[PDB]
Amino acid sequence: SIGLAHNVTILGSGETTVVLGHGYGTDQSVWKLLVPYLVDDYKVLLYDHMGAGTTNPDYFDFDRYSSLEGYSYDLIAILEEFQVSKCIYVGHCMSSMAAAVASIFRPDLFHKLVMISPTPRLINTEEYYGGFEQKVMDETLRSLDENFKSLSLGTAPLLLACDLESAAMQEYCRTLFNMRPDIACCITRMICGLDLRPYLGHVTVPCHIIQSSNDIMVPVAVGEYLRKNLGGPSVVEVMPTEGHLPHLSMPEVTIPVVLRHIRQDITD
Repeated sequence: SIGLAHNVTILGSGETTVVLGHGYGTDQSVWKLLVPYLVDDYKVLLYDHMGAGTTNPDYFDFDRYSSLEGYSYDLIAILEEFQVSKCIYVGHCMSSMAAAVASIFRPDLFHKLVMISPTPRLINTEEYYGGFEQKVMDETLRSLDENFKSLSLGTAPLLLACDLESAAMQEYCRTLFNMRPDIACCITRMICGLDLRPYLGHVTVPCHIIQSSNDIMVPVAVGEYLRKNLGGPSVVEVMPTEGHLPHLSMPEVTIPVVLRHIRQDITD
């Protein structure tokens, strides 16, 4: 079953289901500090996206997972398998964008989207600043495969905004390097090539955008942009955190913020 292949875990109890979708380089273990604050009030569904190191490499389709849509379609199937409707979806980076795309096709499945550090496009254009220049990205990606570990280690302290020897770093690297190398490179290239901007106006479910004040992968203005271009109601909350995985590195600040967005609707 697709849910078995995605390591679906179900906990808690309640009329409303919260779905937790981890971001690049992590797995559902990233949510371990949030869960205790949900278990008494909600049913919670956790899953691993295909290609996480905890998933079977034989199920990784390099054609489907070279664009984000494959993840969105897979998300729908998982929610259907466990008969999940009008969920509160909480995602980090790519998973939040995957859910946003999914919600265009199946708005019935989503009550709201809570999005940690989302970005619809990394590469800069004349009109849009994503934080990365095409010609530099082209050089970096040309030698990505042979340099995956060294490039990833070398950048991770600034990506996470924490020291190379920190507990948060050790945890991130544990899951990042759990991915099979070819799979990791495929997912990395997919993220680097994202352009979800054409979808945004067609997203109508409520979106809660949670950002760090400084994130090398998400310029702070991307949050304000998300608000201006999403088709439904949205809220933007910039936190006094640094780093792209503030739920991992700064949970004392980030968990209370995430909880507020889960618990409090901006509609009805």
